[PDB]
Amino acid sequence: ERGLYFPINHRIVDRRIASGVTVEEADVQSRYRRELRTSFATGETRQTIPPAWSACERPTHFLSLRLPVRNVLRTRVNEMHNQILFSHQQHAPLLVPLEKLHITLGVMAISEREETERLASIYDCVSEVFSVIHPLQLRFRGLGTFGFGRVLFIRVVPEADFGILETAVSKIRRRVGGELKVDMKGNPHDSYVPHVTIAKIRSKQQTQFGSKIPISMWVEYQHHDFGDVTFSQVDICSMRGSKDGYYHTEGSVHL
Amino acid sequence: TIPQEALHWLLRMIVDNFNPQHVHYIAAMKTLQNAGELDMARDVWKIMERQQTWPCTSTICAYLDVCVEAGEKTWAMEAWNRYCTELKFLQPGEVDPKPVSRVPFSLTREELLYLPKWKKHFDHDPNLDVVDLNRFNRTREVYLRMAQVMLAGGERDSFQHFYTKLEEAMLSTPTPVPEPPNPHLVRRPQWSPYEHCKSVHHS
Amino acid sequence: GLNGCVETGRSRSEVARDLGLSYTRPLQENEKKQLSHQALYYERLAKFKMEQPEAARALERERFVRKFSGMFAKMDIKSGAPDFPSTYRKLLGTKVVRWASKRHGP
Amino acid sequence: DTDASKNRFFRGYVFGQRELHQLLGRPHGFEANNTDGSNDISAYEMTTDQRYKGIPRPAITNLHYEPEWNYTLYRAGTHGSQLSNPRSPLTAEVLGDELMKIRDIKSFDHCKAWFDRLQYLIKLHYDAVGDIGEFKSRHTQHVH
Amino acid sequence: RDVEEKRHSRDVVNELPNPWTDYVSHALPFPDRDAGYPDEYGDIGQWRAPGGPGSPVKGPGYYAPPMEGEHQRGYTAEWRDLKNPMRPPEFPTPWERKYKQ
Amino acid sequence: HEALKKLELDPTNEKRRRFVIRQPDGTLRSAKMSEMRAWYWKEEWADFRFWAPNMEWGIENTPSQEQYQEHVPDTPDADFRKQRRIQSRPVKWFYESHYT
Amino acid sequence: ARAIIKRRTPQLWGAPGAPIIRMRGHHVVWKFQSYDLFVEHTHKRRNSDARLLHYLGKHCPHPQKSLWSPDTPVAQDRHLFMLTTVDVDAFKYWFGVKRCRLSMRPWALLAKAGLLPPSLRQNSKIMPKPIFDKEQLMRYYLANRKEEATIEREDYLNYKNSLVKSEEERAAERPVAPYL
Amino acid sequence: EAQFEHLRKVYKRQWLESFRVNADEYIYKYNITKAAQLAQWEYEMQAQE
Amino acid sequence: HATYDVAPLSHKELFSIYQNWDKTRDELDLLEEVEERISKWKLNKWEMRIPPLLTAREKELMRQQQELLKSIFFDWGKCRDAL
Amino acid sequence: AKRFRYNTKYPSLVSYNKLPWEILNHETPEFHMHVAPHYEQIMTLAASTHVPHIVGKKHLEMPPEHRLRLLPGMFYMLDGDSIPEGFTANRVLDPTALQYYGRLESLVAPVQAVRMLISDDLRIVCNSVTLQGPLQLPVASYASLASLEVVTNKASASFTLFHFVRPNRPPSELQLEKYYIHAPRAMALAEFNSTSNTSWEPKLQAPKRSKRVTPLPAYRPPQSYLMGLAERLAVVPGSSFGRRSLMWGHWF
Amino acid sequence: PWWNFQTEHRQRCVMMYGGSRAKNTHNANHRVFIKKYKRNAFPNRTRHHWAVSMTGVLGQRPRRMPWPYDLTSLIFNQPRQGSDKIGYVVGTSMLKTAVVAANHMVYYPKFNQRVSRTSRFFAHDEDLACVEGDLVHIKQCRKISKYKHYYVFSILEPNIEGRERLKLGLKAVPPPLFGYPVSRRIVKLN
Amino acid sequence: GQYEREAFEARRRLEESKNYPGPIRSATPGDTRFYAGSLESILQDNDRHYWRAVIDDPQVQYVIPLRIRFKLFTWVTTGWEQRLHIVQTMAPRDITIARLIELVTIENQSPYLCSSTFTLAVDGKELDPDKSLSDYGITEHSRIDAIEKLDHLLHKDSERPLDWTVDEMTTECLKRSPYKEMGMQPQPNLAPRYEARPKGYFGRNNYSGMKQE
RNA sequence: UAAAUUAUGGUCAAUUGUUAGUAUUCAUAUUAAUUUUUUUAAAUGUUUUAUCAUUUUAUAAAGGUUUAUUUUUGAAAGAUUUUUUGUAUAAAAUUUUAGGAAUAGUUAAUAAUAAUUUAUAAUUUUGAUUAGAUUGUUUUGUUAAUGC
Repeated sequence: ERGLYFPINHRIVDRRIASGVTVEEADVQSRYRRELRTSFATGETRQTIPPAWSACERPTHFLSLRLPVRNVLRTRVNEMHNQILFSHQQHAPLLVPLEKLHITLGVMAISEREETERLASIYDCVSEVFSVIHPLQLRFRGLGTFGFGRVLFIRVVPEADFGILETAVSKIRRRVGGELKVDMKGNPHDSYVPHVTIAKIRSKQQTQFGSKIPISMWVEYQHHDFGDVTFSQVDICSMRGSKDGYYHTEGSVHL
Repeated sequence: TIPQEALHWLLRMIVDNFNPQHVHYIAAMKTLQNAGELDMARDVWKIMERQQTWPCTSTICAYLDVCVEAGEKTWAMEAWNRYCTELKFLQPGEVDPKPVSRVPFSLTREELLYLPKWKKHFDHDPNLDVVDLNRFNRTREVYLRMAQVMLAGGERDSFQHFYTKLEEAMLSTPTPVPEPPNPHLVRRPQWSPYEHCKSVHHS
Repeated sequence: GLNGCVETGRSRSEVARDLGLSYTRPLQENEKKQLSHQALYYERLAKFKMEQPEAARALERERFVRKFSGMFAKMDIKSGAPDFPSTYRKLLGTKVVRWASKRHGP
Repeated sequence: DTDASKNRFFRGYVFGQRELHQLLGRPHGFEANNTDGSNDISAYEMTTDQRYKGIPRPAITNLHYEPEWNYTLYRAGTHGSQLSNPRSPLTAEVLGDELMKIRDIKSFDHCKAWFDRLQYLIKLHYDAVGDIGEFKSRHTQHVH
Repeated sequence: RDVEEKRHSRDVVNELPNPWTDYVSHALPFPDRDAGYPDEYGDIGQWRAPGGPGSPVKGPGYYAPPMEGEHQRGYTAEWRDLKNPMRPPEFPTPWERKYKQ
Repeated sequence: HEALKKLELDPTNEKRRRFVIRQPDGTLRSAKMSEMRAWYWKEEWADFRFWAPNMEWGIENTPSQEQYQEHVPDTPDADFRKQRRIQSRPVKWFYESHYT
Repeated sequence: ARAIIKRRTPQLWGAPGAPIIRMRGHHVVWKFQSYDLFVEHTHKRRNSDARLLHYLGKHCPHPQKSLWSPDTPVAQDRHLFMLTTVDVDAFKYWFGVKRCRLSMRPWALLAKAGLLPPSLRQNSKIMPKPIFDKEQLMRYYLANRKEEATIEREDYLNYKNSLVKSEEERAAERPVAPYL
Repeated sequence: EAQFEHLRKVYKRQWLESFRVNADEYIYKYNITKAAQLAQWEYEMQAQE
Repeated sequence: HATYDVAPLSHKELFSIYQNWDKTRDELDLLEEVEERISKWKLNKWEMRIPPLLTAREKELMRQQQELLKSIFFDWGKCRDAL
Repeated sequence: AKRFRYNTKYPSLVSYNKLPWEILNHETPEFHMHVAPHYEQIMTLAASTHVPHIVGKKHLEMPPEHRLRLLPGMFYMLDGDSIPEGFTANRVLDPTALQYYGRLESLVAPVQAVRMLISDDLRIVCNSVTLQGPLQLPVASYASLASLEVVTNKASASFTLFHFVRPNRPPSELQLEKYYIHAPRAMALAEFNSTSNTSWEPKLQAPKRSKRVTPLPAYRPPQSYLMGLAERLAVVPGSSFGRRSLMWGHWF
Repeated sequence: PWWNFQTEHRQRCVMMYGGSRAKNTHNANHRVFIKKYKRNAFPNRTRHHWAVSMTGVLGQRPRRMPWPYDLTSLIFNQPRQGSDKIGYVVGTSMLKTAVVAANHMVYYPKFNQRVSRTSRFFAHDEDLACVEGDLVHIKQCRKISKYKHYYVFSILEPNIEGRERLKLGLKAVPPPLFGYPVSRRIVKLN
Repeated sequence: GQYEREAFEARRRLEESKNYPGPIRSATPGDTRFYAGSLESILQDNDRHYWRAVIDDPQVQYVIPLRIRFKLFTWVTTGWEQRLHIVQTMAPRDITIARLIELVTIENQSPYLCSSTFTLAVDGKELDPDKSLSDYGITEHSRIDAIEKLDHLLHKDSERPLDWTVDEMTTECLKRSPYKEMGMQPQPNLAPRYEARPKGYFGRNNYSGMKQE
């Protein structure tokens, strides 16, 4: 009485059901409008998928662009946190602190038996790439999901400097992956999605807090503008934030 | 059906101005082997060849079985000379199933707008996917059917050659991760609740 | 990601899916609120069927009668030609007075 | 399928090629040096080498650059027509003189029949003027 | 069937091909040659002929190389068989003078 | 396809046209050339080069109701209207030489 | 399968029927009546096209003379000719390979062609239909027997592939030293 | 209809053992043609460059 | 064939790779045994030789350099056959 | 006549043309119609080979919370009849149900009694079929019923089969087919190895038969008004078994 | 037959030798227009009717006709016509939905000339990227709603001015100054 | 099965190899949402609407499409019928059956079936609501049944549906769950019209897997 | 910014009115018609089946339509000893009337939702909705011929 008769919203024919089965044998009634939902309607940010072994081991070293002081990302993230809390007292123990803020442009499983020597050659490959580059301006706009909703992050948009930055980071991915046979997560040839994780469900909270952050808590900001900011430093850091807040600065490069 | 209906349907796929994938070759070679139309499983080779196509490891193994059964070493020596030579066993350091590599053939705007209409045409030529259909290294199979046909035709010497070379690599090199099943040749089962079925004592 | 593929046929945003990039304009508050609302329908289903499965059942009855009442019950081309009023012009002023015009869209 | 070099309709400057060139940044000119309507090539194509942009070489091209490779597998008459041409030695040796004689018996009969009829008409009308029937006399014109 | 086949094989006139029953001459859907049909302009099959510019192309009977192919590099087989006019032909023929000219 | 009659009437062509004449005694036989040529659209041939053809619609070829617009006797004697005096009518093509 | 059947024009089953090699031909004055032989389905719409498959030929029911050949002193040739144009090869593809039903007037023709055996309904009224009995039928097969080794061949090369790649001249496809 | 269904096969031994030969030959010719037009596209690509 | 793990070397890479020390390495005998092989090659042997693990930039310059070498080897091949 | 692909026609929230769900009901003889020809193959099984869970020693003892966690699908044979715990038993004498067990009994020891047991929870029903006497099967020494001590003991062995299920459940979750392993009779071969080996002389050829077969009684063609040609009628030679082109033995 | 002359006709059944069998329909009939209204009383408002109509389509005259040989067939090879269409995306205000305005070819045989024509399409764009103006490629699919059988298959140029206009906040395109053409002298003062 | 078994074998070997780089995600294509045909069809998890001739990597299936065969009382207008009602739920691989059944409860669109709390089963033996799907071995193939709190009573005739074909529908039945809506006395439009299966459809006796007649 | 031919190559384009100062498709002609002539039509009872049932037999009455009408093996062809599969509704181009303007169970997304979900929605002067004539895209007539 207010639309089509047999809408194409519900026009669906699933073919993992055998033939004839829905004809004369059996009914398969389900809800298909959630398995046919788009990454734009959920938040699946197709993160570089690490294979078996590199998935078994935890991130040891990680390349990250450092945020400067007196940001816009920091302040808009601060108001996002105020509203996370005024929305729910539940969700404070899931948010990442403001000081742990960084920009993740790659994680890497490094062995300690060849630790500092490999870190040095990696530093060569990083500085030999980011030497001629100018300081980088990026765009933060709209969040997404890592770990199937486990991680909420303010992706940097590909709309200002992702081209240059990804030539750089796929170069250093190729170098750390095929040149010096270090374990970056994915293929030596893949391009790791640079990301700004703003909250996360960690294995130490999976049990109580879940395996999927509640899309109601943050979804008002899933497509919010978080700001365009400039940055000058690509740092390889070892995964220990408790040093002085920001993770152990195992190497820096100024731009 | 006569056996030849695959063959006819392969050709009629050609006359249809179609690009017979390697799966349309594996299938069409199995179904004439089953039927014992081996001169036909050969002319499927020759159709694959007149097409100037690159028989992936699977397809070389296929035609090599055909040479085995027909008992002609010559038939197989050329597949060896032509295609399954740059096939090398998995050396201890290198990755076993090197991933699929070729991206989905795409274009940018200045690629699509300026380039001629005949360069963009993508009717899936089967020689665009050998880089991944040989990503799974059936080399031991290949060498094995090589040794087989060598024995069949009666070349003790070359037979020893293939067998020995294969065995040493077996002893020395790791094992290539075998292929996940051909998602199109051998068919997935569909989930069918067998309730409304003629039971064991139905009649 | 600004381009589809030729082999696949998939779109700009779907290759941007299969590489993880975010091509999307700034959405106005309207395009924001419509989308937040479309983002919460499954939380509504989970908070609906679970603590008022009476109302879940009540609207079950409402819709379950309606899927049999009404106009059509099978799917023919006559049934589900995705725009009845303009696919069938010979039948709009006399018989089917539901619609007052033969055309409403491009 | 076809292109601006095949289809005489494609090089219509009035609305097709004019927009093509206003898109492709070419110099589009009414009576242009390039037949389609383009005055010359655009900045983009001028700079960038396109020969291998886009797609590889469809490797049947070798079927032209190589003749030994293309063949027709089964010969000509195998599908049953080996005996279409009556006078090929294929048929001659398949059948043999007895069967070819048999098979041409009817043609021999045709000629022999024409000659029997002619020779009788000649016996009859050979004396050219006399009478033969109730009111029919010998006319040469039947023989002729 | 058996008694009829016995008498049929006893028939001498048989054992000849009946080309109506023996083969399907052209089983595909399309003719083996362009048969008087129209052309791109509508020049109906009589106003035209095959082999002109409307045909499929004939391709270069060579290879199309870049820089160092036939520009003074060396020579192909088409360089020893060609003969200068002064020196005689290998094999004698009694070509007519008039046809020679 | 009349464009290709000279093909489809040549024994060496395996895609030859096939004609069969079942005589009244059941015996199958294959066509005569004349019948083969009957099945195409009429073939005219007259090479004016050295010897004139017998071109149609003469004074003599045509009959009355076509030539003039009344029936006119076909007298073999004294047809003055064809400016003719007598007309011995021997067989059409008997006495002339064959090439003509 | 219809509420109010069409009465003179029901066939056996279904709306688009099996293909049938019909031989229609418009009824006007006998002089102007010649037969459109053609493949088509059983259940058509009112005209001869909407399930027309493949025009198959035309028949002249009117026996014509040898006015395309000269006046032979040959009887069987002087007899009137009855002419028809088939589509022999698309008939073989339809009849043989797609299995279209061969109606009885068209069959009455093609029988005369030599494609199909003379039909069921060319009944020599003047001779009776047969008398079957197992004693004599088995006593014959007993008497004259043909072998498995002569029957399996013909079964194969008469219903299955018959291009015997002559084992000797399969040598021409087994290459020589440069690849042998 | 023993002969009438003996033929309905024989005309699948005849219509296919003929489509075999004739699609073989159609491809041997459309392959010369396909390959030659492909070569010309490559050549005109050179002269364009 | 240009399978994974295979990429266009450099000159230093080539020196480090193809360095085995034997002396009965006749220039004009190794070269003729390579060139006759590349003359018996057939045009599909030049098919799979672009390592797929490259950007669009390098892949086309690879095809470029490759059809260069390929034309050059065919020139030498026809020259050597006329020779 | 083959099987079509998908329901493209109707809203699948209202199951329309679907052949209905078979539910074997314990009250009515259909329960035994299905579960009856199954027991005979498990009998030939446990008479050929040893399969573990058949020959128990006693009932299973499980709390009434876990009864339905192990039992449903449990089927085993005890030395004598004895109701397991938590059940009530109802004998059945319905001949329309008993009739099926004919093929059971004429191949093994004849069936003595048949019961349906229902749990005090009402939800686990045990069809319990008690057999009696010397078996007709050459039960093998390495069977399971051989360890059931029945073929060891003399005549009058009353062993009893139990099959537990939930009620109102289709003939799918009746896990009685998974024992359709067919094992032959080697006792038959057991003649040619012991003391009959010198006693039995085998004949390999055929003997010279000088006498042809004695013919059947002469055929009197039917005299009723026949249905007609059972070829053209699609009726299998006896409406029972055969090939519709092997139309032997329908009146002619 | 047609090629025969009226009085030389005999038999309207067959065609003896060859030619074209066809029914000589009677085009010459003085079709008329029966005035059932008055020049001041018409039950239409916009287009009044006062003389016979020429009826048909692919038959009206000037004989417009379908022509595939346009921008689209110059750029893309197609399986079936209309598949691929390039245009100035104009109108996207329906959430996740684009309106792509791309042209076809209308050839006039009589004149020997063309005019390609405009059409506001529906085109799905999951994830809302395109802004009014991005020259986009649009491809056809399975349908997406009542009216969208298309989806945004690429961008060929994104309106970077527009995208920044949104980022700053303004309307990515100012809206037309005036409405559709009316017939009433709307007197806007102050 | 020659596919499930073998794809599990290889899916397992793939992580029985640590010398494996990862998948090139730009080269691991997803599936297209827009395609040719007419419908918004769903193919498998391993399948693409287009041709992808590769043998892509056999990946673990995170969320399973679990199929639970309920029991919906249907109304052909000649009695009430028992027929198969699968509700195929996309459920993860890590979940406890308690939350799985909570999930199916939220998932169904016919609350004819989630009026009273029910339980799961596979070839009979119930599953506990404290362990998880792999705790028994639930794939998408586990030939699962579902059992209501009144399944052991449907041979009975007390709660069995009181249909107007053979039973008296009182006024109180005319304000209870199915019958307030079922539409007893035919409106000018027969308002909610249901199916209709003949009283002589199957023959003299009902539907069984084995031949009775 | 070169002539060239081994001499008609590749198969027919061709317009027939006695007017009346002059401008202008415009009375009288001829062609196809219609007016015009009984050599193409015609009948009723469909038919089986085991039986008060059931198997078989699916686009001519109009109905007024110009953003319009589109769809499969599962029936049948159709062949075996059994459970046997993935190919369908979508479109795309063309749409009339002298004086031309507003139209509406609405557009998209969610949806196997909302008789009261979300919203800056959709059709239109590139001529919309109402109303009017009209059966929609290899059949003719004329003309040397684009046309008409």
